[PDB]
Amino acid sequence: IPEKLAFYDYIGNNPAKGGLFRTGPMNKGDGIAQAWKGHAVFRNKEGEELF
Amino acid sequence: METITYVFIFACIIALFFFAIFFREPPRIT
Amino acid sequence: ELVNVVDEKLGTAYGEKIDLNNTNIAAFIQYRGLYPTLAKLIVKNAPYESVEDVLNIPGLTERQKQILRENLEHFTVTEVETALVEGGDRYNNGLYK
Amino acid sequence: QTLTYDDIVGTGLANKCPTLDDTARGAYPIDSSQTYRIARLCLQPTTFLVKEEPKNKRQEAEFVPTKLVTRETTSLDQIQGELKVNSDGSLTFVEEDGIDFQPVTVQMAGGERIPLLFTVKNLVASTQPNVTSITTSTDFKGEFNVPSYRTANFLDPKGRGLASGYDSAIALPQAKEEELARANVKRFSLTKGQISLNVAKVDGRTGEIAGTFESEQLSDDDMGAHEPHEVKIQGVFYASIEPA
Amino acid sequence: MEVNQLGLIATALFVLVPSVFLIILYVQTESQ
Amino acid sequence: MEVNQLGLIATALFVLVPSVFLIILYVQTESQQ
Amino acid sequence: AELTPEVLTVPLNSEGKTITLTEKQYLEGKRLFQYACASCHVGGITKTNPSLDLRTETLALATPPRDNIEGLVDYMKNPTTYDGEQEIAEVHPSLRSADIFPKMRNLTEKDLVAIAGHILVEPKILGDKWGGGKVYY
Amino acid sequence: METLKITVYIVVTFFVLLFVFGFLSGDPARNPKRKD
Amino acid sequence: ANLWERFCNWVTSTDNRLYVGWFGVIMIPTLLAATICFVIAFIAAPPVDIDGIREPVSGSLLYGNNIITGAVVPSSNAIGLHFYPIWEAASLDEWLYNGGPYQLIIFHFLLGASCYMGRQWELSYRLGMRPWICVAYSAPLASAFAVFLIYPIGQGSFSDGMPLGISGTFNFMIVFQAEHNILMHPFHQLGVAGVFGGALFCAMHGSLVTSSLIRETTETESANYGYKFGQEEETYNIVAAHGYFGRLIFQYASFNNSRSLHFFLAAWPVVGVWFTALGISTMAFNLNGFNFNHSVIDAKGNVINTWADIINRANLGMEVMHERNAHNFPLDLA
Ligand code: CLA
Ligand code: CLA
Ligand code: CLA
Ligand code: CLA
Ligand SMILES: C=Cc1c(C)c2cc3nc(c4c5[nH]c(cc6nc(cc1[nH]2)C(C)=C6CC)c(C)c5C(=O)[C@@H]4C(=O)OC)[C@@H](CCC(=O)OC/C=C(\C)CCC[C@H](C)CCC[C@H](C)CCCC(C)C)[C@@H]3C
Ligand SMILES: CC(C)=CCC/C(C)=C/CC/C(C)=C/CC/C(C)=C/CC/C(C)=C/CC/C(C)=C\CC/C(C)=C/CC/C(C)=C/CC/C(C)=C/CC1=CC(=O)C(C)=C(C)C1=O
Ligand SMILES: CCCCCCCCCCCCCCCC(=O)OC[C@H](CO[C@@H]1O[C@H](CS(=O)(=O)O)[C@@H](O)[C@H](O)[C@H]1O)OC(=O)CCCCCCCCCCCCCCC
Ligand code: HEC
Ligand SMILES: CC1=C(/C=C/C(C)=C/C=C/C(C)=C/C=C/C=C(C)/C=C/C=C(C)/C=C/C2=C(C)CCCC2(C)C)C(C)(C)CCC1
Ligand code: OEX
Ligand SMILES: [Cl-]
Ligand SMILES: [Cl-]
Repeated sequence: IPEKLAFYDYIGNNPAKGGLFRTGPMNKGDGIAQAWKGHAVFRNKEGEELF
Repeated sequence: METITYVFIFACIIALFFFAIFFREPPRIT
Repeated sequence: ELVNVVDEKLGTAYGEKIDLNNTNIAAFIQYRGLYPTLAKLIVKNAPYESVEDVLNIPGLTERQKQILRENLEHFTVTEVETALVEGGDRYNNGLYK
Repeated sequence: QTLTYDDIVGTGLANKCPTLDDTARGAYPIDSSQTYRIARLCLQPTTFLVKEEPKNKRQEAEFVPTKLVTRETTSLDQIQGELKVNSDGSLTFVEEDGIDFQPVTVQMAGGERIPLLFTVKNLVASTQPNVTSITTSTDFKGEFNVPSYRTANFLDPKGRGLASGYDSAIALPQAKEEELARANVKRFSLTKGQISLNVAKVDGRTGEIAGTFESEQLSDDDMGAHEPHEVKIQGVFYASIEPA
Repeated sequence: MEVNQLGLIATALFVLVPSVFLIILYVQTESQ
Repeated sequence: MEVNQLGLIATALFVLVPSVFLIILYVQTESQQ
Repeated sequence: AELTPEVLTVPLNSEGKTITLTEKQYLEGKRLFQYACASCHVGGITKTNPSLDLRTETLALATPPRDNIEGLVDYMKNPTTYDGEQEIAEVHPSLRSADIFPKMRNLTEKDLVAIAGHILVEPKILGDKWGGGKVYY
Repeated sequence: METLKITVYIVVTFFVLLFVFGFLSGDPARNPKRKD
Repeated sequence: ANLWERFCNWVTSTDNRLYVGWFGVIMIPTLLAATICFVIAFIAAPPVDIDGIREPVSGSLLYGNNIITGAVVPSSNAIGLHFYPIWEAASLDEWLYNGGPYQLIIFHFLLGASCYMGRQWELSYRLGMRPWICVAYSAPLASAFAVFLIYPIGQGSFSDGMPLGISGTFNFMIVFQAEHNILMHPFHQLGVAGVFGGALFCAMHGSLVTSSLIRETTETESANYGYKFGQEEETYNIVAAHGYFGRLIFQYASFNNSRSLHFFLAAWPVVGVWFTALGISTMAFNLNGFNFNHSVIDAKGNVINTWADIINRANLGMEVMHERNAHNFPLDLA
């Protein structure tokens, strides 16, 4: 999965998560993105995939 | 920010040159 | 983890004696008869294991081997320090008067 | 031809190695009972490439092109050394002496300047075994030393150095020395490089060869103060072999 | 460059305040 | 508090510049009569 | 302080004989040193090879030794390397090489001792300055 | 660069000819009094 | 009439707000080039290897400088005195590295400033004036040729010309003192007397004319409105200023001729400044300031230091530290 595609799938780049007097670039808030950590998968003790 | 401040003041002085020359009190001869 | 290697060297025998593997060639002026003829030979053949390997330099006259013997007590050898011998620094270390 | 200093001066040709004709594709025989030497070896770089720092995600770093900014000052020449014939028949060159280093600065996109000590100091380059003659398919591969770009006496702009200079940051008398150590403590690096020389023009009459070379070595790290870059250097070379 | 951050406000008012003083006095001369 | 440092230059200019404007026009109004 | 005969008494030979000098000869040998040598040896250094100076201690450890007048006067006729193994009159001025070092052509034997005694006296006066270089100016 | 060189040479030349020819155009007559 | 003449008349027109003239035809484009290159480099030029040792010096605001530390940096010592137009470089990047903006700036400026001088003559001729203002300006002009042209020539490199910067100027002064003992040079002593004395006589002439202003106003108005422009008469009693100053000292130390008084004010600083620029221009050829190091000694021969010997210790500290990585051999012969 190209990282560029996974970076779109992240609410931090959603333009409707800002605030009026939160100034500057998006990098001033959540930081400068560096790497994709991977796609996270949750399973309970039974082994069901969880979302 | 500091570079911007140095250049802005420099720019204002050049503007003042322009007005002081071309928009001076014109001297006249009583 | 980070040390000045030249400063460390002054706590070794380099700091007391002529280090045949490291010291600049001008230090051989300190003693009679070493400079310049044998200084060149010592340095040109420099890297030695023990100070006395210097008597085995090819060509020594018998007066040369005897001068060296007289001045073995003023020599030492330590590991070659890269910063001390590169740049031809053993021939000219930037120090004049 | 037999040009002269006054023919050449100021033209940029002093930084060029000699060349052999399109037609010098002969072969120089190696009389194994015999001894040899490179009477002059000349290396002239034509491109400098620096490996880029791939981000934490990485994927792969490539060697990017760079702009030379230090002018026609880059060539290695007058290099001498003996060409031995080994017992499996290979030829090994062992450098003695020569103008075997040039400092060079190239510039990456965005404006980062990268100094490097372009060198083959202490080169040791060998052929494949059982080479009875040198030909337009002969290769040497070799390794050399790259000493620190600045040597021990070099002082930094605040007067700090290895064999000389301040041993601290004197303009900040009561700062915490701890975060300043990598710049207070000068370190002298010595690393190895690698070089392949591909003979592609031979003139068996005169004993001259010519070909391409490509080397890889590290750039200056500024006596320990930052990390070096990988650098790849390509160019052409010229050699003269004489019976020793 | 780790410069002093009150430097901006100090330079700014150092310019602004006495310049406003002069402008105030020139314009009210011109209108009499 | 860990507050925005341009807040101060911002507030000062926000106040000063419109104010000086009003003053400049007032004082030259008085200089007429 | 003043210029005295105990000052002006320098080793004549290595047998420890000594000789005492005049005001006239020390000043005479200052003038000649200026004329003939100081272009390279100003203040006791050697500009063209700073590793060798004229400190009497350096002159002492020369082969042959040169911290006396006869040794010095000899060096000015037949100069050698510090260790004695090489004659260097082809590059160092000397009576032997007065055909290439003209300033030597007209130096009398009384002159070369004047210069030698100057050399041997001067560090009694100046101490560290003589042979020291700019650190002591 | 070649292009730049040629353009600077021409520019410099034009300005220098203006100067020479201007002072050759009876510059001594241009003055508020005697026109020689 | 014809085209060339309508233009010639526009060029030499005495009705242009700013006089152009034939000198002005060379002056304008060269100052414009120098000024534009200088403003862009001061702000944005990357670092410049001034001493030829691959040790670039940052001079521009965007690379960490302020108004006082910034400068346009002299071209590299590796260039020495070679011409280095942009077209001689393989790239603007090389040119910037090796210091080309400095050469571009100082030639266009020296040229444009020499024509400034001629322009001063030229407009005085169209106006019916006496012609020698330009002679006065030649004292600053000559001083500029000294630090930017003559001194590099004698020392073999524009790398040793004066930098275009506040701190860079100090750098140049200090290295000059160590290498030439300019303070001990009489021509620079003549230059200080030049400018101390100029400022003195400036404060004096003003103070004495302002002292002798004729009451023309009341205490609520600036005295300055007691003068109107082009008025036929004088606004101060020179007889009164002579009477005051002639008594401050004695009668004949005081000028009573207006013409003699002003020619004095022109001549003093001009000459002095001629001497100090002549002095920079002859130290360009290593004819240096007086040397009295170890000039006093006692009966035995000990050195009795004087103040000149203390100066030499200062000079020596500048000597050994300047261009700290640039010397491989024991003398600094240029
Ligand atoms: C359409 C205009 C426009 C737009 C959309 C942007 C957009 C942007 N600019 Mg840019 N900018 C603009 C004009 C614009 N700019 C102008 C004119 C300048 C010169 C002043 C600049 C100078 C500039 C700089 C110096 C920087 C930006 C930066 C930015 C980014 C973030 C800015 C931020 O946090 O806003 C914050 C916005 C607010 C807090 C909203 C302020 C609204 C006030 C409260 C309204 C005032 C109300 C009024 C007084 C009420 C009285 C009315 C009644 C009495 C009648 C964003 C991409 C920044 C960046 O990231 O750059 C890399 C940055 O550093 N801009
Ligand atoms: C009054 C106008 C004027 C003058 C006198 C100068 C003078 C100079 N400029 Mg500037 N320059 C100017 C305007 C001027 N400039 C303008 C308007 C620009 C912007 C376009 C520039 C842009 C510029 C750059 C970018 C550079 C210069 C440089 C120079 C220097 C050398 C120029 C050169 O090689 O001349 C050579 C000129 C001649 C040989 C002509 C001599 C006159 C004879 C009589 C004519 C000869 C015939 C001629 C060769 C025919 C031309 C075409 C032919 C080659 C095909 C010199 C100090 C260079 C510099 O500072 O290097 C350090 C440099 O890099 N100038
Ligand atoms: C204590 C006060 C003092 C005095 C008297 C002087 C005097 C002098 N200094 Mg000095 N100076 C001073 C403080 C002083 N300095 C200070 C504080 C500094 C900064 C640290 C300097 C820095 C400085 C520099 C860097 C240099 C001098 C130089 C000079 C000389 C020229 C001065 C000059 O032209 O001024 C302008 C004044 C006039 C034009 C008016 C004339 C004044 C003269 C001297 C009076 C003549 C005396 C008169 C014949 C006797 C009475 C006459 C009566 C019988 C009719 C002069 C000896 C220069 C020098 O050394 O030359 C040797 C030089 O190179 N000065
Ligand atoms: C009290 C101490 C003192 C004093 C009074 C002086 C006085 C002087 N020194 Mg000395 N100096 C001193 C101590 C002192 N110095 C010390 C301690 C040192 C050793 C560190 C030196 C080292 C030293 C050097 C190395 C030099 C001086 C020079 C000078 C002279 C500088 C003025 C000059 O050149 O004007 C002349 C006028 C000019 C230089 C101006 C040129 C104007 C051009 C033509 C126009 C520029 C226009 C501009 C770019 C655009 C403006 C447009 C604008 C309106 C928009 C002056 C006589 C300098 C000198 O003699 O220069 C020749 C010189 O080079 N001094
Ligand atoms: C450092 C001292 C000093 C400076 C800066 C200076 C400056 C000036 N004097 C002038 C005039 C004079 N000065 C005079 C006597 C003196 N002047 C003195 C000392 C100085 N005079 C002294 C001591 C005397 C007494 C002898 C006279 C008699 C005159 C005049 O007649 C003349 C004038 O007109 O007076 C009003 C003006 C020339 C204008 C010009 O050439 O425009 C041409 C160039 C222009 C307009 C733009 C140039 C822009 C360039 C390209 C900028 C970049 C390059 C610079 C060199 C960068 C320098 C950076 C620095 C930090 C070093 C200028 C304002
Ligand atoms: C205990 C006791 C003894 C008490 C008793 C006291 C007592 C009563 C005293 C007795 C008298 C007596 C003198 C006793 C002996 C003591 C004595 C000898 C005192 C020594 C004092 C002393 C050393 C003074 C030195 C003199 C000195 C300061 C320098 C003089 C040099 C001098 C002539 C300089 C000026 C040079 C000059 C002319 C500059 C011109 C400047 C300038 C351009 C001016 C501009 C200008 C000029 C004009 O001209 C007008 C017009 C206008 C417009 C104008 O712009
Ligand atoms: C034995 C050694 C060998 C000997 C060597 C001799 C060398 C001496 C050269 C003599 C020079 C001649 C005098 C100068 C010419 C002249 O007088 O000017 C013309 C006028 C005429 O005087 C005015 O004279 C007028 C009448 S007339 O014009 O003279 O006819 C009169 O009207 C007016 O009142 C009066 O003031 O002089 C002045 O106005 C008076 C002040 C004179 C100042 C000297 C001039 C130059 C000063 C520069 C100093 C530089 C200092 C540097 C500082 C750092
Ligand atoms: C430069 C051209 C010189 C001149 C002129 C003189 N000497 Fe010199 N001197 C010079 C060198 C390069 C050397 C080193 C020689 C070597 O061994 O390579 C010397 C050495 C001496 C010595 C030996 C001092 C020592 O430490 O052992 C002496 C005594 C000496 N020089 C004296 C001397 C005199 C008296 C001169 C004038 C007559 C003179 N030298 C001229 C370089 C030069
Ligand atoms: C025509 C005429 C005239 C006019 C003229 C003019 C007006 C001119 C102009 C001119 C000008 C207007 C010029 C300009 C020039 C400029 C220059 C020459 C510049 C340069 C620059 C540079 C080169 C830069 C670069 C850089 C830097 C420095 C840094 C960063 C980067 C960069 C790269 C950008 C007159 C009236 C006289 C009359 C006659 C006719
Ligand atoms: O560069 Mn500028 O400065 Ca006239 O000396 Mn040599 O060189 Mn460098 O040293 Mn010191
Ligand atoms: Cl320096
Ligand atoms: Cl050197």
